[PDB]
Amino acid sequence: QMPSLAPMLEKVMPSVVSINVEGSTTKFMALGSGVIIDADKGYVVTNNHVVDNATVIKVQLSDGRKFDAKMVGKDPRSDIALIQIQNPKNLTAIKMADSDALRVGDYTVAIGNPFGLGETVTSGIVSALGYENFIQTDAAINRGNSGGALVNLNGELIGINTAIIGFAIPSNMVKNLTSQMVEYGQVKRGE
Amino acid sequence: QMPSLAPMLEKVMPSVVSINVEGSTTKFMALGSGVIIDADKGYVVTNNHVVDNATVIKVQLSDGRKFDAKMVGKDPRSDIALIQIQNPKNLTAIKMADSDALRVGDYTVAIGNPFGLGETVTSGIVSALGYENFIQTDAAINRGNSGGALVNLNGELIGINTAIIGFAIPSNMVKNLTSQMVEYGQVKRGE
Amino acid sequence: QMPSLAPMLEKVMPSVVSINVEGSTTKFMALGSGVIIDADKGYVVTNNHVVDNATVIKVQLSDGRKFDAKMVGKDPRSDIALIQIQNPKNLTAIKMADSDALRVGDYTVAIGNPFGLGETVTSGIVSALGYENFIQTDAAINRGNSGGALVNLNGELIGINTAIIGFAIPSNMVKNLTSQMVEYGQVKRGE
Ligand SMILES: *P(=O)(OC(C)C)OC(C)C
Ligand SMILES: *P(=O)(OC(C)C)OC(C)C
Ligand SMILES: *P(=O)(OC(C)C)OC(C)C
Repeated sequence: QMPSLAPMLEKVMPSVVSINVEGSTTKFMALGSGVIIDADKGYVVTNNHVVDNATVIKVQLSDGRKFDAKMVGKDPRSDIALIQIQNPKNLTAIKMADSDALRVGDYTVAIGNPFGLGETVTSGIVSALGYENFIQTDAAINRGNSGGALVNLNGELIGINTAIIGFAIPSNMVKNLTSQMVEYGQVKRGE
Repeated sequence: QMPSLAPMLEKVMPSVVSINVEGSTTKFMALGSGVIIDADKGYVVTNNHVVDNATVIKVQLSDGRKFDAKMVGKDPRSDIALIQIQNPKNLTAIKMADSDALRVGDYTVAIGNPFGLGETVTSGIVSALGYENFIQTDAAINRGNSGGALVNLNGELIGINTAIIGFAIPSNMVKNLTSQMVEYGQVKRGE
Repeated sequence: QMPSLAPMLEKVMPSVVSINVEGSTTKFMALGSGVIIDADKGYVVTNNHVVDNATVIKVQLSDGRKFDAKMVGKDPRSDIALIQIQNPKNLTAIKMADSDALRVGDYTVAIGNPFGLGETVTSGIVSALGYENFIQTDAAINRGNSGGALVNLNGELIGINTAIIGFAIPSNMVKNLTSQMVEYGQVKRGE
């Protein structure tokens, strides 16, 4: 009856996972949110500040299924990391959108795991586009605990939220980075 | 012409009252917001942290009419209290909605009395549903001064905002609690 | 395809300029946002806390064109000041709306220059209307760096944001003040 984001979120959530890290750096237990970017390979994109110095990475799908995961790549620069699910089965990958098509007045939605109690959704608009970090929005407060996905009304990934209003690495940037991790195990800066 | 919440708020506001407390605890003057939950009896639901240790409770309707009120019940647990208007006349009660029907992407509106200058309205969506406190939303910042009603687009009460993003006791929870106060003068926990 | 404020913002932005001050008070470099209120005269309205104690005022249009500007009036009271562009050419003035027509549930948009990296847009609704400062909204957080324009869905100026949720001097108030500066070089309080 009344307008709601519930419908689209019902399509997106299956791509959003929750991360539980147990590493060290001379214990230490961090926790975060992630997005399945490749269903067959089980490629989950996330914040580097969550999986950094991890000994054990655990992933849980919105349906409640739990999996193990391993690091495949990371980049302190953008706070973007890539993990891979162990024995992935029946996974749903988010569809990425063309960041370049983003306009400021655009409505965005941020999904995350701020307390480890599950997923939290917030809304806003694109505040600024083209300090650093390509995307800025009021849809996600600048929290060192707020990462996760940045999605548009069509439920497509426009960016990944990170900590330094909020800043997110735009999806095109994320595609380029992560894929670069898959092939090189790391992101090679240019010249 | 342009979309606005003004229309629905014009229907809801008559159910929203403003509370002015004057108690003690060995003066002390607190102030808050409330919602008329029963028009005939003049049952106004509110935050316990506002009416706690009250000697004198005063209520003012959005039309400007002032009334006296007495405590009927309270519950430190959920920050929910119930007061009753003295000699209530021509009152409007809010219609409660089924909390269980709540979905995250849902739009919500919070109404309150943050400065004693009148009512303040803010909007957001249901961030999280099923730490504690059943409802979480970005429509009301986590303020020890922000309580009041949590309403949906149809102008129905979905919860009462309280202090520990924001957390609200869902309406079904509120119904159960308050009614329990009416009959027992207090809320009896289970086993 | 999807609803967005981008269309209307595309019409409004040309009226929004960015201010760069270089004054003193025994250097000192401040920066802010402004709104072209008169295209022929090049009258730009802004916050007093930005142009106060200015030796040099510089303005840059959203298209990138830069201009010099001089003070014509100011008012510490409301944090409203008026500057005039030197040799103004092909300027666009914002259309002001009737503040008196404002209702609380109304959607608003705030435009500003919080970091000097360009314009930042945020959205919200009118929280409170009729402490001080006529307009209150969640569309602009209470920031000593957040000033700029307060606009409605039709892209009309309903107020100017200022620092003391957010507070803005309503447009009618702004019209009265600024015009009073043009004629008297200052705002003469009444009796
Ligand atoms: P975050 O900026 O905010 C939580 C702390 C409520 O946004 C998340 C949902 C990505
Ligand atoms: P609160 O969380 O915020 C005020 C301090 C602006 O929300 C009220 C309107 C319930
Ligand atoms: P401000 O209250 O917020 C920035 C600090 C993000 O709003 C501006 C855009 C007027």
